[PDB]
Amino acid sequence: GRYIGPVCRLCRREGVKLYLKGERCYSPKCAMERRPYPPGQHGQKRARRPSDYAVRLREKQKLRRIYGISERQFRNLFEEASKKKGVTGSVFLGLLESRLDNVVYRLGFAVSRRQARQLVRHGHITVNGRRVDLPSYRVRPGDEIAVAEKSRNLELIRQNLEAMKGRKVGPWLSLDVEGMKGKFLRLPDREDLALPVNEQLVIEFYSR
Amino acid sequence: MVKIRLARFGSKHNPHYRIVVTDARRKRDGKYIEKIGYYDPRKTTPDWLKVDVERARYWLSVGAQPTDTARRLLRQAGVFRQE
Amino acid sequence: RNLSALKRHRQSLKRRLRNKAKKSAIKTLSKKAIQLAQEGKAEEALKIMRKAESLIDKAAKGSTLHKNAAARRKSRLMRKVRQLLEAAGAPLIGGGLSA
Amino acid sequence: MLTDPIADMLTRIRNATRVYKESTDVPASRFKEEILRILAREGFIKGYERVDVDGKPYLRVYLKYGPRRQGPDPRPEQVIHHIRRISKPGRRVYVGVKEIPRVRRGLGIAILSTSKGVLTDREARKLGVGGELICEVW
Amino acid sequence: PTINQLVRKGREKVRKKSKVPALKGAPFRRGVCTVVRTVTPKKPNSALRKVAKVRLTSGYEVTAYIPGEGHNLQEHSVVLIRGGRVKDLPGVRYHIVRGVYDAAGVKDRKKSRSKYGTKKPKEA
Amino acid sequence: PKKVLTGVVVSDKMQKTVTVLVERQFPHPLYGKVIKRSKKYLAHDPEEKYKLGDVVEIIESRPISKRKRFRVLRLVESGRMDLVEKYLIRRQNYQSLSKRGGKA
RNA sequence: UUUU
RNA sequence: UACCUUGAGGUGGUA
RNA sequence: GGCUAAUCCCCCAUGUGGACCCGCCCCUUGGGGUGUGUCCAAAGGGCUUUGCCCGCUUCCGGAUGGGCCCGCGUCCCAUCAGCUAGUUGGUGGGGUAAUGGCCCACCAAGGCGACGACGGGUAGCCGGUCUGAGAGGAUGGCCGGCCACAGGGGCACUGAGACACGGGCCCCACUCCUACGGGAGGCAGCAGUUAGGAAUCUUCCGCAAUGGGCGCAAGCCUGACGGAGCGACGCCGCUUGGAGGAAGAAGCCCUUCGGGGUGUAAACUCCUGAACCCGGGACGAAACCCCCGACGAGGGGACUGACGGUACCGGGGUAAUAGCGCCGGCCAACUCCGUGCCAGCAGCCGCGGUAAUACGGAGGGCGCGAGCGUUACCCGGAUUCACUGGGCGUAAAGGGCGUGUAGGCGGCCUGGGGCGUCCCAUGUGAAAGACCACGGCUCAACCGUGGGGGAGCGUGGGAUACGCUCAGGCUAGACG
Ligand SMILES: [Mg+2]
Ligand SMILES: [Mg+2]
Ligand SMILES: [Mg+2]
Ligand SMILES: [Mg+2]
Ligand SMILES: [Mg+2]
Ligand SMILES: [Mg+2]
Ligand SMILES: [Mg+2]
Ligand SMILES: [Mg+2]
Ligand SMILES: [Mg+2]
Ligand SMILES: [Mg+2]
Ligand SMILES: [Mg+2]
Ligand SMILES: [Mg+2]
Ligand SMILES: [Mg+2]
Ligand SMILES: [Mg+2]
Ligand SMILES: [Mg+2]
Ligand SMILES: [Mg+2]
Ligand SMILES: [Mg+2]
Ligand SMILES: [Mg+2]
Ligand SMILES: [Mg+2]
Ligand SMILES: [Mg+2]
Ligand SMILES: [Mg+2]
Ligand SMILES: [Mg+2]
Ligand SMILES: [Mg+2]
Ligand SMILES: [Mg+2]
Ligand SMILES: [Mg+2]
Ligand SMILES: [Mg+2]
Ligand SMILES: [Mg+2]
Ligand SMILES: [Mg+2]
Ligand SMILES: [Mg+2]
Ligand SMILES: [Mg+2]
Ligand SMILES: [Mg+2]
Ligand SMILES: [Mg+2]
Ligand SMILES: [Mg+2]
Ligand SMILES: [Mg+2]
Ligand SMILES: [Mg+2]
Ligand SMILES: [Mg+2]
Ligand SMILES: [Mg+2]
Ligand SMILES: [Mg+2]
Ligand SMILES: [Mg+2]
Ligand SMILES: [Mg+2]
Ligand SMILES: [Mg+2]
Ligand SMILES: [Mg+2]
Ligand SMILES: [Mg+2]
Ligand SMILES: [Mg+2]
Ligand SMILES: [Mg+2]
Ligand SMILES: [Mg+2]
Ligand SMILES: [Mg+2]
Ligand SMILES: [Mg+2]
Ligand SMILES: [Mg+2]
Ligand SMILES: [Mg+2]
Ligand SMILES: [Mg+2]
Ligand SMILES: [Mg+2]
Ligand SMILES: [Mg+2]
Ligand SMILES: [Mg+2]
Ligand SMILES: [Mg+2]
Ligand SMILES: [Mg+2]
Ligand SMILES: [Mg+2]
Ligand SMILES: [Mg+2]
Ligand SMILES: [Mg+2]
Ligand SMILES: [Mg+2]
Ligand SMILES: [Mg+2]
Ligand SMILES: [Mg+2]
Ligand SMILES: [Mg+2]
Ligand SMILES: [Mg+2]
Ligand SMILES: [Zn+2]
Repeated sequence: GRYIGPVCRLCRREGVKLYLKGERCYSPKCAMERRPYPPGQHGQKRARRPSDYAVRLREKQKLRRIYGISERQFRNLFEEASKKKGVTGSVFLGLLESRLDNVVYRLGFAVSRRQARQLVRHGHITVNGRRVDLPSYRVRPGDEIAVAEKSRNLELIRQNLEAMKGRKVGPWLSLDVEGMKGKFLRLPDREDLALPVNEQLVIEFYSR
Repeated sequence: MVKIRLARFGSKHNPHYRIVVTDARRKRDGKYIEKIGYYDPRKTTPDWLKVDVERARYWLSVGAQPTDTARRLLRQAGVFRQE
Repeated sequence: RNLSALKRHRQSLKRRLRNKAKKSAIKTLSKKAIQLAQEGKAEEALKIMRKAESLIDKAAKGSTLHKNAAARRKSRLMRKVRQLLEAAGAPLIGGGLSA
Repeated sequence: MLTDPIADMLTRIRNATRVYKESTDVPASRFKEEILRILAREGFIKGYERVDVDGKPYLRVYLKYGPRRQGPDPRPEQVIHHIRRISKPGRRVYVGVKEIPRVRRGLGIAILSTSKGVLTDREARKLGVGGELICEVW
Repeated sequence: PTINQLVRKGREKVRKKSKVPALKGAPFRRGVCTVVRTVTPKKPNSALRKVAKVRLTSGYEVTAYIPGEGHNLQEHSVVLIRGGRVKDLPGVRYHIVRGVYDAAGVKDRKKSRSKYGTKKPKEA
Repeated sequence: PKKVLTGVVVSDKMQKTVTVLVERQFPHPLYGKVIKRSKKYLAHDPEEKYKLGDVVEIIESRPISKRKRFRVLRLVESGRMDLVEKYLIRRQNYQSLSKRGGKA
């Protein structure tokens, strides 16, 4: 499985707002919103200077805990990124940004990534026409991420693609709200992403 | 007696043969003498059969009896046509 | 049990006995020819070489001798005869040697 | 008897510079001369000339240094910070053009002896040859 | 050494000595307890350690530790060894896996259970 | 191509057969130093044409016997026991470096 | 006197 | 097995 | 003992041709030609019956497979240093397809070794696999190549081929049958049993596909193979839900008794809907064959799937497994209680003798997640056998000193050779694997296609600075 469980708690341990719920994580309640100290009976006591190790560990977690990927898949992706040409850190981020569940998130078809994931495993999504239920499916550039007609009439899809009206979307993407379909234009350039993660430190957690 | 037959290279349920010249007594998937083509029985791609009439014609011209299936495939690729 | 291949065996035995016999004559005559030659009896020493020759090639017909095996025998034989007749011999019937 | 004359010269030079000598003599040999020819061109030495010490042929090697420095120990930086003999009698070292090394990302040189003559790694690479990797210098 | 000398003798490769003649370089070897008994620690420890003399199937007779708050082994208890020295009992170089054979697991063990071989209590 | 080797004849003691000591040179696979190894070949000398000290070429050939698969192709340079000597002395050194000790 |  | 005495012990003392 | 057929065996003939002796020619190891002499061939069958098919004989060549030989490379111990009689070579002979002490007779007295013979230990080798920055270390299971073996040992027969796993003979051990004389056996084939062990599966389906043997063909045979089964053993993919939800339930835990924690976690509302059900339902399979055409090219037609009612498609539809390790430092995660050098922990350092973040438990936390730990083993870190890449005054390490053999190393100038070395071209470097790219299965694992690199070695040509060799010269080393 993929975690399942107290999530606005990961937010707290990482000491930063991770959006693993879309809505509410914006309301005056993401907990990170008033109660920023890590979970557990100790979160409020003064913290001790973290070991360089602790930093990268926490840093890697932050980044992975964002896409909801398992250490297993996360690790494999990073290894693939390393072996590949181009600045690994960059490549890594892009590769993560290429997961279908994620695209479904960037396009707004879903509120959060977890929700997005379920919309994929439940066949509500389509790629270039044929449906794909693989959260980890990698999207190439030019592919059409969409909603399957048989699903376009679902209350969730409605609220979601509606709230998306007028709302702008990532420059490496494109969205046609009425057609409930979008396009993966380009691998997001590192600068396009604004993740609260210093990936250089992640590359280092995996060098040790 | 050298031959021109198929060699199994796909994977379970994903068969992919290699039209190949070889000594009749060798394992079917063993050390062949020369590969002279390939063939995908399920035509998973527009390119499920390639031969090399030139080479096929060489081996044929020097013994090499082809399996019935290989013969079939070879024919389909214009190996014997003369018109 | 019973794997009808015992047949192949049965046959091998018959074949063995057939080869055996053929070779035996070849030897006997060869020796015989070699013997008369080493005695100067040219006319018939050759007479028999000729038979030995025939019997050899003949054996090589099927699979008794076969090969260059036949040839060796023929060779070594003519070899020893012509040479032994180097005792005044003088090939008569030349029933095999080309002088 | 000198065991490895090239190594001798390499060392005589090394030593003499550590005490900032003006020049320094080394028993002469075509081959040593040939290397000097490079040390000079590459600009590691103010050059060299042939002298005749006590009746025998030597080679004055005029050394070069940087300028006087600030603070304590005003001794100049060395032009020749490093000069190592590589191939040696009893462990000769050869390389193909593909194996000629690159001394200090190019900031230095390697002097190898080839059938096209004594060349730097640049020159060797150019003429497309390889040979006995004589020494390293930077 | 000179290169010529290396050419003549070369370097000697490092041989690795086993710390677990559980023979066959097997991961575990089974045997039978010859004896069961307490033992006194060394250096600066003090206690009554539980050990065992085991007649091994690898044709060996060795002493093995019995980890846990309490066991149930006797002069004829079949046991499975795993190898792991007890820093305090010179001579003990193997542990007895609990939960295997006549060696019951550790009763009322709530935490590191997979070790000490004790099934997850039906807690609720 | 039938192999061709060069060496010194270090033994005449055989009928129609000479022992040719062939020296070989090459870089050590790990230490680089160019090392020199060698090997004795029993070559075929039909007309006992070659003698001790004869540098000769040896040619890969059809087995003449066991332990004998080369014929002497030709004579490179004649006479020169300087080599036969090195060899002979090296063999003599073995003399007694056993339970006692050879001779220096 | 053992151990800190 | 308990108290003396140790920080806790050994020995030793008091039943 | 008797009868009998043939593509069974034999004799004569024909001699394209071929084999052998002798001579000669060209070649050069036994290659090719030629002359005389000698010797040597065959099988018939089927018919859409005067022709065509299958087949037979001799010869030359092709193709594929293979034998033999050679250079180089291939683990540990020198507490193994001397070894050798078919032993090394020779002449002749035997033997084979063929070279050869392969074997024999005869003669010679040789052959091998510190560059490690001989002996002992261990071990199938490789493509590759794992690790490593690399050099290197370790390894050789699956797959592919080669080798060897088939109860242990020896042997030959038959054959193009075996010294023959499911052929033969003999000796040995064991098992079985035995009218005690004598017989039968050989799963290191698939599956299965039992024994050993920490431990390794189904006495399964099918011959449909690929491949093989025999057959003109139909077709037969195929535990090879193609599939299914069992085991988280591995890898990859997927789920146990998604959004909302209190300044915050209860319980449990801590408490400076104010409160803090588990916690948006649960409850609960709304949404989707793994399982499960209904319907449909596959590629893998078009050849062989038959018909037309000349049994050719070419066109036409028919038969055929174990997997499988499986994959996949459509419809319906349920909130629907979580565990394991760890929290003194190394090393990410801390408090209460219990215990009292006990019971216990422990990879190393160490922790427990009444305040223990180290013992057991609990709350809480970190890590990973159908796994998580443990044990064993390999490489790493370990420049800790140091080639890259170490050392030896006192840390471990200079031999008690000399003389000197082998060996390693070698001053200046010139010339020859061109062995080392360097360069160009070319051959080789199988496939798989690895790397790159693209492509097929919804993804991936897995697989397909294409691309690129590559040391080593062979061949041809070239260079000559350095090393080497030969020749000449010198005087600075050395010696007198
Ligand atoms: Mg990269
Ligand atoms: Mg039969
Ligand atoms: Mg070097
Ligand atoms: Mg203690
Ligand atoms: Mg523990
Ligand atoms: Mg103590
Ligand atoms: Mg006490
Ligand atoms: Mg009868
Ligand atoms: Mg004729
Ligand atoms: Mg004629
Ligand atoms: Mg006739
Ligand atoms: Mg016949
Ligand atoms: Mg051939
Ligand atoms: Mg040995
Ligand atoms: Mg073995
Ligand atoms: Mg290393
Ligand atoms: Mg294999
Ligand atoms: Mg046997
Ligand atoms: Mg036997
Ligand atoms: Mg046959
Ligand atoms: Mg035979
Ligand atoms: Mg057999
Ligand atoms: Mg046999
Ligand atoms: Mg055999
Ligand atoms: Mg069997
Ligand atoms: Mg079996
Ligand atoms: Mg058992
Ligand atoms: Mg079949
Ligand atoms: Mg078939
Ligand atoms: Mg059957
Ligand atoms: Mg199978
Ligand atoms: Mg509460
Ligand atoms: Mg509360
Ligand atoms: Mg929820
Ligand atoms: Mg089809
Ligand atoms: Mg059929
Ligand atoms: Mg047709
Ligand atoms: Mg910590
Ligand atoms: Mg403690
Ligand atoms: Mg306490
Ligand atoms: Mg601990
Ligand atoms: Mg604890
Ligand atoms: Mg998984
Ligand atoms: Mg290690
Ligand atoms: Mg190392
Ligand atoms: Mg060590
Ligand atoms: Mg070193
Ligand atoms: Mg050191
Ligand atoms: Mg001392
Ligand atoms: Mg010392
Ligand atoms: Mg001294
Ligand atoms: Mg000393
Ligand atoms: Mg000397
Ligand atoms: Mg010199
Ligand atoms: Mg010259
Ligand atoms: Mg010269
Ligand atoms: Mg050369
Ligand atoms: Mg090459
Ligand atoms: Mg390859
Ligand atoms: Mg794809
Ligand atoms: Mg490929
Ligand atoms: Mg060349
Ligand atoms: Mg020249
Ligand atoms: Mg001179
Ligand atoms: Zn949040």
